[PDB]
Amino acid sequence: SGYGDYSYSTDRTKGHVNQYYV
Amino acid sequence: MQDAITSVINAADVQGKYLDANSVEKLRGYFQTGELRVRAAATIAANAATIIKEAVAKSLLYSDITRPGGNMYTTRRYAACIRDLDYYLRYATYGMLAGDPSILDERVLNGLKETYNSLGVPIGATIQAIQAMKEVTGSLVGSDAGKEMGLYFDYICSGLS
Amino acid sequence: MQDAITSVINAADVQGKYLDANSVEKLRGYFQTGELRVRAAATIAANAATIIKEAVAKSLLYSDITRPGGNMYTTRRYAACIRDLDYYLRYATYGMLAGDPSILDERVLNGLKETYNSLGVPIGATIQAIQAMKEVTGSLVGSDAGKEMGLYFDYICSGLS
Amino acid sequence: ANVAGQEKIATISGYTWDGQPQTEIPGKPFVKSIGAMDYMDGVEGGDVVAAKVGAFWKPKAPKEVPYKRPMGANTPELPYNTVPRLV
Amino acid sequence: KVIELGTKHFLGRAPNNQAEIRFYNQILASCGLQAFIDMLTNSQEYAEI
Amino acid sequence: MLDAFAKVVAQADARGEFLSNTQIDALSKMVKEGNQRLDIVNKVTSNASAIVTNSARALFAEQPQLIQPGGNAYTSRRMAACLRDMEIVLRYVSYAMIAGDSSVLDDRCLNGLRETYQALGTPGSSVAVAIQKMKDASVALANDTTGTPIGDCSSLVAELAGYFDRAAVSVV
Amino acid sequence: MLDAFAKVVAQADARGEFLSNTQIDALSKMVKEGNQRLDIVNKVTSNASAIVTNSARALFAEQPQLIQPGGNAYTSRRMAACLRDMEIVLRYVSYAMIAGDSSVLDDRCLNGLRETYQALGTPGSSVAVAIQKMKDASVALANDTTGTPIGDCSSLVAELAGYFDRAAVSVV
Amino acid sequence: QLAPPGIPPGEDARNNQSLRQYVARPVETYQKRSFATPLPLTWTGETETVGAFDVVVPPQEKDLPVSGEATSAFVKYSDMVRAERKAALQALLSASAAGEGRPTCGAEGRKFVSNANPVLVNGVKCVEYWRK
Amino acid sequence: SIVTKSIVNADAEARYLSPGELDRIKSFVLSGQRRLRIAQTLTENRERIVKQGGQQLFQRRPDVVSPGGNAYGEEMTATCLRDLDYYLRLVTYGIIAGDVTPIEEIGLVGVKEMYSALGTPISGVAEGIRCMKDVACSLLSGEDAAEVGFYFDYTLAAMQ
Amino acid sequence: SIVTKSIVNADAEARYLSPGELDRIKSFVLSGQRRLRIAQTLTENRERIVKQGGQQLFQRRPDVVSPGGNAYGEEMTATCLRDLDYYLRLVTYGIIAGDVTPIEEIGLVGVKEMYSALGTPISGVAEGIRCMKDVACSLLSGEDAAEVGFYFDYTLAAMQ
Amino acid sequence: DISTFVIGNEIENIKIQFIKGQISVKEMINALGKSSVYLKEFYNPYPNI
Amino acid sequence: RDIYNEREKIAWSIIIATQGLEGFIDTLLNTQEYLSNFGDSIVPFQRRRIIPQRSKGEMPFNLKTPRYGIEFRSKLAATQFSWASPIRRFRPQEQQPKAGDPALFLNMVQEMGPG
Amino acid sequence: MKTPITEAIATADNQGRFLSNTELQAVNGRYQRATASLTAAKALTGSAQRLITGAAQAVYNKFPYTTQMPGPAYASSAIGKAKCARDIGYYLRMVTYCLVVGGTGPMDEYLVAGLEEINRSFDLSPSWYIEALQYIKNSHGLSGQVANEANAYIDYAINTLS
Ligand SMILES: *CC[C@H]1/C(=C/c2[nH]c(/C=C3N=C(/C=C4\NC(=O)C(CC)=C4C)C(C)=C\3CCC(=O)O)c(CCC(=O)O)c2C)NC(=O)[C@@H]1C
Ligand SMILES: *CC[C@H]1/C(=C/c2[nH]c(/C=C3N=C(/C=C4\NC(=O)C(CC)=C4C)C(C)=C\3CCC(=O)O)c(CCC(=O)O)c2C)NC(=O)[C@@H]1C
Ligand SMILES: C=CC1=C(C)[C@@H](Cc2[nH]c(/C=C3N=C(/C=C4\NC(=O)[C@H](C)[C@H]4CC)C(C)=C\3CCC(=O)O)c(CCC(=O)O)c2C)NC1=O
Ligand SMILES: C=CC1=C(C)[C@@H](Cc2[nH]c(/C=C3N=C(/C=C4\NC(=O)[C@H](C)[C@H]4CC)C(C)=C\3CCC(=O)O)c(CCC(=O)O)c2C)NC1=O
Ligand SMILES: C=CC1=C(C)[C@@H](Cc2[nH]c(/C=C3N=C(/C=C4\NC(=O)[C@H](C)[C@H]4CC)C(C)=C\3CCC(=O)O)c(CCC(=O)O)c2C)NC1=O
Ligand SMILES: CCC1=C(C)/C(=C/C2=NC(=C\c3[nH]c(/C=C4\NC(=O)[C@H](C)[C@H]4CC)c(C)c3CCC(=O)O)/C(CCC(=O)O)=C2C)NC1=O
Ligand SMILES: CCC1=C(C)/C(=C/C2=NC(=C\c3[nH]c(/C=C4\NC(=O)[C@H](C)[C@H]4CC)c(C)c3CCC(=O)O)/C(CCC(=O)O)=C2C)NC1=O
Ligand SMILES: CCC1=C(C)/C(=C/C2=NC(=C\c3[nH]c(/C=C4\NC(=O)[C@H](C)[C@H]4CC)c(C)c3CCC(=O)O)/C(CCC(=O)O)=C2C)NC1=O
Ligand SMILES: CCC1=C(C)/C(=C/C2=NC(=C\c3[nH]c(/C=C4\NC(=O)[C@H](C)[C@H]4CC)c(C)c3CCC(=O)O)/C(CCC(=O)O)=C2C)NC1=O
Ligand SMILES: CCC1=C(C)/C(=C/C2=NC(=C\c3[nH]c(/C=C4\NC(=O)[C@H](C)[C@H]4CC)c(C)c3CCC(=O)O)/C(CCC(=O)O)=C2C)NC1=O
Repeated sequence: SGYGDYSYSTDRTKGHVNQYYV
Repeated sequence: MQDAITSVINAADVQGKYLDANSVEKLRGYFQTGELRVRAAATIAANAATIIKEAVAKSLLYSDITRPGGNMYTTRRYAACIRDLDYYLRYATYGMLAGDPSILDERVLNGLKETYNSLGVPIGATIQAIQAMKEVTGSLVGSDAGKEMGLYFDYICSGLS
Repeated sequence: MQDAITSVINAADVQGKYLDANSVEKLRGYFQTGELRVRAAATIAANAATIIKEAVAKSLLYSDITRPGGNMYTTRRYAACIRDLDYYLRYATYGMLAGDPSILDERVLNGLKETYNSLGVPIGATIQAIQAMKEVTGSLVGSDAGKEMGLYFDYICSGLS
Repeated sequence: ANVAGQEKIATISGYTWDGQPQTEIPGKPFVKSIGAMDYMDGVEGGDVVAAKVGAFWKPKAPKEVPYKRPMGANTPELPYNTVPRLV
Repeated sequence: KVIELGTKHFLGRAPNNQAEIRFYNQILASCGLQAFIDMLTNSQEYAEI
Repeated sequence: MLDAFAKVVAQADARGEFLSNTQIDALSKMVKEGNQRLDIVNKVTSNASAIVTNSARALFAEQPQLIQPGGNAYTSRRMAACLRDMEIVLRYVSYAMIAGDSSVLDDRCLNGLRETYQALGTPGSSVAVAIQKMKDASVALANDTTGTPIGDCSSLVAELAGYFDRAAVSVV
Repeated sequence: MLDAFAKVVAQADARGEFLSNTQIDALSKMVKEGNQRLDIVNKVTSNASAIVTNSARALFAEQPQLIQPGGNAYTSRRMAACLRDMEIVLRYVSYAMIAGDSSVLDDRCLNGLRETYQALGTPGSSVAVAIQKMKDASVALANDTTGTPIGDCSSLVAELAGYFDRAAVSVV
Repeated sequence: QLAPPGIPPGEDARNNQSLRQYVARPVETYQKRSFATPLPLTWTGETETVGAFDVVVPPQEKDLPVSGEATSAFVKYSDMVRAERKAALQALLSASAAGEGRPTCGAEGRKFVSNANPVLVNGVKCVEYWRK
Repeated sequence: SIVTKSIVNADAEARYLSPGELDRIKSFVLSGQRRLRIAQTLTENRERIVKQGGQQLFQRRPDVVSPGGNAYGEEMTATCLRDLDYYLRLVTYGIIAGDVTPIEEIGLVGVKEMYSALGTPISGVAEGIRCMKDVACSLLSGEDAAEVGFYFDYTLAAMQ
Repeated sequence: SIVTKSIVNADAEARYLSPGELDRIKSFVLSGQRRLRIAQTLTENRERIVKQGGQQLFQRRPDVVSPGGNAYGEEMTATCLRDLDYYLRLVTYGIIAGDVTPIEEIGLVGVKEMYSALGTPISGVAEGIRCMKDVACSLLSGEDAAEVGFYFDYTLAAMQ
Repeated sequence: DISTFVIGNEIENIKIQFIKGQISVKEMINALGKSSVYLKEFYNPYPNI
Repeated sequence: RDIYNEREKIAWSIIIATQGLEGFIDTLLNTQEYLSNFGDSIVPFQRRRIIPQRSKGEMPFNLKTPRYGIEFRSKLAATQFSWASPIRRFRPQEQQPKAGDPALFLNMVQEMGPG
Repeated sequence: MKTPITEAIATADNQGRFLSNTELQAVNGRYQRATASLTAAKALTGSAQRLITGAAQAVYNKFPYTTQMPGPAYASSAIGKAKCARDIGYYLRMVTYCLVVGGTGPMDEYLVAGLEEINRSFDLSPSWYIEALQYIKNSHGLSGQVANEANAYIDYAINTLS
């Protein structure tokens, strides 16, 4: 799949939820 | 794709009718705003890169999505998303010139949510970036052209949500 | 199901907004036509059997589908199809009263094409019978209510095709 | 274009903010300035880090040929008593 | 899937609408299998067919 | 009106940023020519009337229609205007040559000259041919030693010819 | 340049006829306000620099692109011109408010301002946003009590806002 | 009629110009000169200005009270859902049944979701025409 | 909505709307104008209603804002006022719909589960709604206040 | 990775790995130990490398930190040092992989587009990478520094 | 457009060659289809079918 | 006064180009038109701008001709968004809240006072 | 733009004459003065961030009320400090432009034309910028004619502020 590969599992990011105080 | 003129002609032709007073009403309405539309399209073509830069800076530039783990962390992903925003701006300009969002349905929104879901692209952040682009674009083109452009920006956001 | 009022309230509530001037515009629009809608619904409830009888007589009563081999030859099939037409008329009346075709999506059109295809029911003849029913219904209720009812009749025909 | 400008490689004449073409002489569009750096060498890829363009390992020939060779069968024959307007 | 198999065996039909699925999903949520069977057999639909 | 030093500063304020060292040795090298550039403008301003009169004489020995009765070069006043229109372009080419940038040339000389010559009926192609004949004599007069140290001046006479061609294409 | 009294006379000469009594008690009412109108213009001319500076500061805290390097409000002269362009419109709005008619506002302020701003490349929509921000502060400052008798002034602040909107739609 | 603007009549320079060097004259009008721009009429009684006597502040929220049909019919309507409304309120208040099963949402979340509309479940019926 | 509910209740029985249901729809569309007026008044006085209801709640239930209470701190008090604003908005929706379908489908189904999962006492929310009801009915006429409190009472009953 | 690239290049031709490719995989797995050692040394001296590279960059390119420059201010300078740390990490990845696939797939594909969209001069990033290369090669042996600069040179070439 | 999934030095010699008029459209498309870019995008992540 | 026609600008454009600015407006101020109207002793002004009974005028000359025109706009007019590295924001979403944000009620809790 | 080049051209064009030896000597003075001014531009470029931060700190130390008084004109908040550093960077950029250009051409065009209008409306004391420029003059660390040329463009700005 390659090196820079997106996973929901490894996404610690508030991009799917918009918590704009973080 | 069909613009306002094509849509009026189609509505009249699908009934075997000649263009009556209501068709003339709509056609005059489009012809009166065409020059403002051309002005806005020229101004938007002039400042596309700065519009995208400012929208990205105000919407998602320093959030956590650009951080390791975000969907747009690496350079590939950053470039891909700015290319996506360029697509959205160009197609909104096409729709504003045509006065009809059918090009957005045929060339943009068809199978876009499914592609983003398979890739894992966050839809809410995309809609917010498009909303920020709507602000800058209306800002740059003035009130009337900004409302015209915001119509198709909101059309894209509704088709994406 | 959601009517016009429910749809406006939902559009306002899904944004955390209070009902502003555009919502008031739509709400007034529905409230002005409500009385005509009630009149039309009463008149249609009065003459449902005669409407179905006349539509069947003008659309498929003497064609080859009622002869041996045709769909609806036997008495079972004739009764089943007139029951189907009664369903269509009643749900179109519901949609006209509500001012919103969502009930047609939830209670009628969901999985209807697939059922008809598994049974072998001809879709074109059904759409033509619904079109004939639209004629009689608009005839009986007058021009404005007939256009209102024809909106949902055409909605059913488009969902079936 | 902004890259080519920012790295001082060359200036690309674009548009004004309202969409009209830039120009230094108002006759035709996209007419750019000149002078004092269109004729300087060793700055072809300026500000670009270790830009190896051409034969970087030596200075270049002295560039002198200040004489006119008669053109035989290749002098551009123009019309007499008139000027070639345009072409 | 247990909900569809329940209605098929005990009522002879598939689930009706989305509201029916929320009613049974919460019974399996808290009470479990035997309470789901009791709601089906003690239903008014069961009693009349 | 800018000189070549002004141009990099006017592009530096726009990005709001200091001149980096590569622009600085681009400017010191340019300065390090310096004396050659003024030797060039000294040679053109020493012989300006000769350049103008010989170019006009070659123009009318070539195109006799301008001095024909009815021509645009007819009448004591129209010849006097044609004589020093060329001297105006020679003056502004020398200004642009000493500035290192064609900013004074575009702004006060070539700005609106085309519709000026159109509104009078002056044939702009003959003006361009006169500009080219002044150019040839100026680059011929520029590269002689005449008691200067021997060296190469090629990048400067190329710029001097470029100013003349910029003037010639803008008139017509 | 007309005032509101000269309006009805200029329409009376045109028909060549005397002012009837209904125009006269339309005018004696307009006299009978009188003091309120000058209280309004007194409040705007007492605080003119505050109105202009706060509106410009809100404009650039809102639109930072005008003071960005390359912007329309960059440097010391373009900001100085932008500062008191707004003060010109404030002055002419106060003139039209004391006149009761927007005749001085159209004659010598809004006449040809649009192609003036077009010929310079000035964005007219931002000028209109600046006009709207001056309008909001002026109607906020107008209906306030500062040792003045209590009453209603609503028909006057509506006219004052109408002058501002007339200035705002004509620029852009 | 008249010569082009600016040209002194009778002394044009293109008089006997050759065709091989003739220059077409660009057209020039008086559109851009200040004297030619149209003024307001104002002698026919048309001042194009705006001022007092054209200001209007119409109220849209409480424009003035609303019709008697809406009022009488609201009182009517309210005299129609009253019995059923109080019956529904009465059904809610004393319907204090207990729970069953492990709570899924805090301490609540038992066998039934609270306040679920029963007409959605029981209002959709499986019907067999020519029933079994 | 009354029209929607009449249509579904007639749809289950496979019949057109009887003249009683049509009568009631008619009476509803005739009263829609005062319904919109009442929704106006309640809608645009939201700040005072939420503020004064929050006061009466915090004076009647000092424990929720006492040190450690669920709404203890600036942020928690703001969130509780946010909830009260939510319910006022839902009450306006219900007033214009002519029936508690909007209030009940949004904010009442599963409210006990949510507030139990959040750790919030539901009785405090009921107290806040009652306080807002008194404050809002203070600004209406007699018949208008009677019809408007009709929905606050349903929201309180569902929130026991 | 060398193994991955050999496998794909053999896969396109529909053949097993020839003895040359297997020879090279063998030589790679045999050198993996000194590869890990070199990655160790570069990895755990990251602070000095980034700091001294940032200095040499800011002395060679004072415009980027001059008033208004792209990296002007505390935050922008911190972000630029962050970018240099990113590229040092990628170089360590490439050293352990035995090939520039990690560096090129992460941080090189589309780097010009990104830095043009951000308004950053790519030549400044190239200068920073060169300065970091000198600083990092100063801490290695002769052959180790030669092999380590092998990747800095590729990163510079891709970033022209 | 290629610029989001390439470095920039992958099909440069193919572009310069076509711009000079040295190869036809068909040769440029053939050379394009057998570049490393095409191999990375439409061969590596998919099965032969 | 206004220019008569565009040929007059062609006529007077030449005194600048030969005799400088100093000889151009030397010749301009010694005309009979200047001394007839203003003499030496009167600040000049726009002569007969308004027609008396009319309201509207003829576009006063500062508005009629600004510093530069279309010829120079293409060269020294400004622009929007000129890659100009602004002073940044760092939190654009926190500035104004959204609809369901409880941040709108932080200016209300002080109002509710236990006392 | 006031350069030694453009003023020589403006003096030749005012007579409408060709470039005499007067103009050529005026240009030659620029050329053998430029070698120290380009060094001054390099050196002020290199020390820029450090000088801006030091000048802002010197203004805050001399006038401590600017960090304490509330209001938009003062650097009591963070955006005020950012705009103060932006203004000091503007002044340093104009000084470097005048150094490389060879006269007070850039800063006459960009800084002092309509300067006190801003200080009067936005209520900014010119003595703050004087105190910043005195720090920059005292702390650039130059020597010889490089120092004589940088200081001479600094106190021109100081003289216009006073
Ligand atoms: C080699 C001569 C060519 C030629 C010249 C010519 N010009 C004119 C007339 C005018 N030329 C100008 C030009 C300028 N005015 C300026 O201020 C500047 C500085 C940038 C320039 C270049 C103007 C204003 C005129 C009209 C005024 C006048 O000269 O009386 C004329 C004829 C004069 C007339 O038209 O009556 C000639 C002959 N024309 C040629 O045929 C040669 C190619
Ligand atoms: C808030 C500031 C807005 C803005 C202003 C702006 N204006 C200019 C330039 C000019 N403005 C005028 C306007 C007038 N002249 C008049 O006599 C009158 C009275 C009716 C008005 C309204 C003129 C003649 C000019 C050109 C002369 C000059 O100012 O030097 C400028 C820039 C200056 C220039 O273009 O060089 C600005 C910045 N522009 C904005 O961006 C704001 C929205
Ligand atoms: C009033 C203005 C003014 C000037 C222009 C100069 C004139 C001048 N030029 C040069 C110096 C020079 N002049 C030339 C120029 C030329 N050599 C040629 O063979 C070509 C014909 C011509 C090029 C166009 C060159 C090439 C040098 C320097 C020698 C070299 O660089 O090797 C020198 C010697 C000092 C030095 O080298 O710097 C002087 C005094 N002085 C002045 O006071
Ligand atoms: C130099 C110019 C000049 C003036 C304007 C007046 C100022 C002035 N205004 C009023 C008188 C007044 N001024 C106001 C105005 C207001 N009241 C409000 O509450 C609003 C804030 C504001 C409306 C904009 C009103 C409403 C009256 C008259 C009271 C009334 O009509 O009931 C009076 C008292 C005498 C009178 O009533 O006529 C005076 C002296 N005098 C002057 O010499
Ligand atoms: C060497 C070839 C050569 C030519 C043929 C002429 C071509 C020519 N003719 C005219 C000019 C003209 N040509 C005509 C021609 C005619 N008038 C009529 O009534 C008939 C249509 C026709 C004669 C039979 C007229 C009337 C003019 C004058 C036009 C005018 O003054 O408006 C002009 C404009 C300049 C001028 O006024 O002289 C030119 C270039 N010139 C040349 O150099
Ligand atoms: C792993 C590969 C990779 C890289 C390289 C990368 C870069 C990257 N650099 C950024 C910003 C930045 N980068 C710089 C860098 C510089 N300024 C200069 O003058 C110098 C030339 C240069 C430092 C050497 C600056 C100043 C910003 C902030 C720009 C701004 O916010 O205006 C940003 C936006 C904010 C952030 O850091 O999240 C990204 C995503 N992302 C990646 O995934
Ligand atoms: C013309 C209509 C149209 C659109 C819009 C479109 C989008 C599209 N976006 C893609 C990827 C992408 N799109 C994004 C976008 C984003 N990331 C974020 O965090 C933001 C919220 C968002 C930008 C606003 C990213 C990061 C990728 C790369 C996914 C990956 O590499 O795994 C891809 C995969 C193709 C590829 O890059 O190889 C397609 C096809 N295609 C179309 O035909
Ligand atoms: C195989 C089982 C079967 C039957 C029985 C059947 C009947 C049937 N009878 C019909 C009509 C008809 N049937 C009658 C019959 C009668 N009139 C009277 O008075 C008498 C009581 C009665 C004769 C004994 C008439 C008059 C019509 C025509 C009605 C009309 O068109 O108005 C029609 C419509 C036209 C047609 O014949 O296609 C059908 C389909 N179809 C079937 O598949
Ligand atoms: C035992 C394995 C199993 C699971 C997990 C399951 C899930 C399941 N989740 C449902 C709904 C749902 N699930 C969610 C969940 C979420 N919303 C969000 O935003 C979050 C990301 C997410 C919670 C983390 C919501 C909101 C609904 C309601 C959908 C609706 O009412 O339209 C439904 C519809 C039934 C009903 O509620 O009537 C089922 C059957 N069923 C199963 O048998
Ligand atoms: C062309 C060169 C140029 C200069 C010289 C310039 C000055 C300048 N400084 C300003 C504001 C300011 N300047 C300062 C700076 C300071 N105040 C203090 O208390 C500190 C002591 C001092 C910092 C050393 C502050 C705090 C403001 C904001 C004042 C306000 O917005 O009211 C403004 C108002 C517009 C704005 O809000 O940015 C201008 C035009 N602008 C320019 O473009």
